[PDB]
Amino acid sequence: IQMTQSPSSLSASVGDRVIITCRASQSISSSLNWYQQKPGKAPKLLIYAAVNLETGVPSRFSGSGFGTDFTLAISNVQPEDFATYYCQQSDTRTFGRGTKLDVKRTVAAPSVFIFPPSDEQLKSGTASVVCLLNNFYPREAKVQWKVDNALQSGNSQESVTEQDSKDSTYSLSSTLTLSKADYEKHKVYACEVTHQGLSSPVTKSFNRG
Amino acid sequence: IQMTQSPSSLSASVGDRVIITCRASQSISSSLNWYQQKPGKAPKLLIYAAVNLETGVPSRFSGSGFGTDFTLAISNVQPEDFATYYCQQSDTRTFGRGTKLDVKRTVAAPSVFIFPPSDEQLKSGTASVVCLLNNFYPREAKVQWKVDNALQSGNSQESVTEQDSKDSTYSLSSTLTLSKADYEKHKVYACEVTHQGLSSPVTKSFNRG
Amino acid sequence: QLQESGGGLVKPGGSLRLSCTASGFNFNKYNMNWVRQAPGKGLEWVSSISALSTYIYYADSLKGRFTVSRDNAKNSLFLQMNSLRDDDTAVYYCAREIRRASTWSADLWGRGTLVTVFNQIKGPSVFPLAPGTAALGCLVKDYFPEPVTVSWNSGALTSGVHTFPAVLQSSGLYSLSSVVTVPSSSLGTQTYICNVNHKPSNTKVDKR
Amino acid sequence: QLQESGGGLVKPGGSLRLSCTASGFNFNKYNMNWVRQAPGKGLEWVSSISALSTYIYYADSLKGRFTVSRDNAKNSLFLQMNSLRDDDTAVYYCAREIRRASTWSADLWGRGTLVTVFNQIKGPSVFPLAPGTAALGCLVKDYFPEPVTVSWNSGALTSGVHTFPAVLQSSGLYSLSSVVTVPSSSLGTQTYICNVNHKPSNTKVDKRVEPK
Repeated sequence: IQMTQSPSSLSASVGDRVIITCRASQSISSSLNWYQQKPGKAPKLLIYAAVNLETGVPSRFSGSGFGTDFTLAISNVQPEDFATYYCQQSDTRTFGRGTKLDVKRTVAAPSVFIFPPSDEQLKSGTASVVCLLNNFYPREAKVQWKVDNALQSGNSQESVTEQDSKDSTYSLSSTLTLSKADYEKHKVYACEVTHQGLSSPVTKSFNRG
Repeated sequence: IQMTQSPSSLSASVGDRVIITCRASQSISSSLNWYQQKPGKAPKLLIYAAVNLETGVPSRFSGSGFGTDFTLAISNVQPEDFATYYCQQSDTRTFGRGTKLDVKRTVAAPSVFIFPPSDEQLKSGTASVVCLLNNFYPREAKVQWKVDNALQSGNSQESVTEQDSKDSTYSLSSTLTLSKADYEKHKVYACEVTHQGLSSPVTKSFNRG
Repeated sequence: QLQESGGGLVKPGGSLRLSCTASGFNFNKYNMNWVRQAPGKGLEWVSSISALSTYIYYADSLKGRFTVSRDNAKNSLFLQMNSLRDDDTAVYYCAREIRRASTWSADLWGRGTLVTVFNQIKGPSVFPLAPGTAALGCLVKDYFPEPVTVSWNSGALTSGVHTFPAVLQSSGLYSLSSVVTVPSSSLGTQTYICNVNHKPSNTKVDKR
Repeated sequence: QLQESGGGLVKPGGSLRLSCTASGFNFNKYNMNWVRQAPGKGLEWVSSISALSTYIYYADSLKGRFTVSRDNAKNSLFLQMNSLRDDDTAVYYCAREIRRASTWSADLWGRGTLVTVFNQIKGPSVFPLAPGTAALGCLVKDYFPEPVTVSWNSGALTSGVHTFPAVLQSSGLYSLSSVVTVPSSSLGTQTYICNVNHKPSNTKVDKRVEPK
């Protein structure tokens, strides 16, 4: 009983019709559930037994399917409806990989910034470097940290904002954590960004330490 | 079974004979244990069944008693001996209040210092004031914090060092931790010490809060 | 030859399982007990359990809240504490018991595991993040628990502000960043302030 | 309402017991389940338990390490996890299951509590203690886990040095103090530096103390 979901990523605009499909390796009859999870929130049940809708679910959400193939449809996608969706095998309680639904938009290159460690923080004994991507679409981005010629990962923690309502863009904050002794040993610091809108890697740096 | 230990605190000098006593509310025959705990170390069994010495224990340690009254005697107190001691009722495994043995010496007055918060710490957003008592006997001492001739209660931490082998004196560090906003609001900051060697309470203060 | 585990920070009303593993001797043939010493206080016996788990005894004060268990196959001892409280803050020792002279004495002991019951609260440390179109920000760095409120210019700055979601560091402390898009011309003439409020620590900060 | 508790930091190889408390519904009549989601990953079903504990189901991967129990008198259910691993870092939700159309669905969910499996390491923040005998010092603060070793002048200065025992702060981080008694005259002509080593973070900080 392996559960597959399609599409893995979907981009839609308000007023469009969105369709997610979940295929089961073998027939599960109508024992298929659909859930909605918004970023950083607990899941919500939409449909149960393939076609039956839960209370509090907008009627624009519709369920269909029998046997192996099932479908979830949002008739008039709204800003509220953009979230991550899953299919679960009701009897076996097996969840699907999930589908992320975000607003459709033209590719926008990120605006890169690199902020050096603050003199206030350096006195404490710890130094943290921040690389900022401000307004880009799609969300997918590759951030690399190189100190002097090369640095590897394991020191970096990343954070991405949720898509903006007005501009439909994402912003990313990558923070590199270093010790005072280790930071002052090296002079150059840099971060490299890669993204569909970026034809060539954008790398911004500062020289002190 | 209720048991009492006396003396609660005892001071001796190397080469002395030290006597500690444990009393039982009812007769417990020979069901009494003696332990010693050095600072920041696990308890160690010295005497079991009132009179029996545990393996690896110096012979100077001696146990005696039957019924209600028992005694632990150290014939030749040595630097290793100086520690805290407990008596446990063997049948009920109930411990006594405990007895503290420290090196005896002349009363010495503490040297008080007060250290203002470093601007480096204030940049972070925290303010720490430190008051340092040093090289004083007996260990008992009271430290009070005053800001605007106003006493502080729950924002103080104290830490005492172990008795020094060479001079048998103590030292204590009291720290007043405040928010960056709190430190700026007030001007004066002081710590008041009172101790047997101090005929009058000693107060050290600074301004420019 | 007894090593202890399971110590840490517990919320008031929480639960924790302490463990003591034995080496160098037959754990299966020997009885065991648990003793605790609160900071700057005397040792207090907690529980005793037989080598076969046949006989088990607890302290009256720790009634209904503590449970002791052991698996001799794994040569391990266990203390399960529930409904934990501040009075339970102490270093817990595991010790081997030996029956000599029709009495029970503790001859082996463990180094100890520290259990402290309190709500963790750390105030945030705010650090500046300054560089035609420019970006500046604030870093809240270490704090606990999560909720932190960031505003710029006492609420004057609006849409340029993007406050990133908190990330948990290796320190066990949450850290977030707040950025804002501003005119490059304003860098010389205007000052931008970030108001970070962390109510658990009752802290209100303005930076830059 | 489903209220959860027990989440927090767990040392690798440790154990943790989660709790979920019920309100507003007949806890004894309804089935309950546990679900987890790793950071930046999809939802994963963990375990299910019947209303009377007659039927208990686990995920095959974590069957021997995870245990599910419930106390309907307390309107609470519990998950005991042992030999915890990095893969177990996730937010654990408790949800009620309801049988409709001869199938089970989860209609009521809990907010969730985060379980993160890792060894806590922060590192020290060193601050100077600025002052014919004068007192100097350095303040190691907000450092985890113990130990921390303080030296003065790379081991040259051993006289008058009193490194105090660490105190656990409300932050859950240890703080120690190191002081040194020196001649007041030397403050103008000599440099005093405090060398702090924290091997858990492998952090070495040197801070010079100068009069205020």
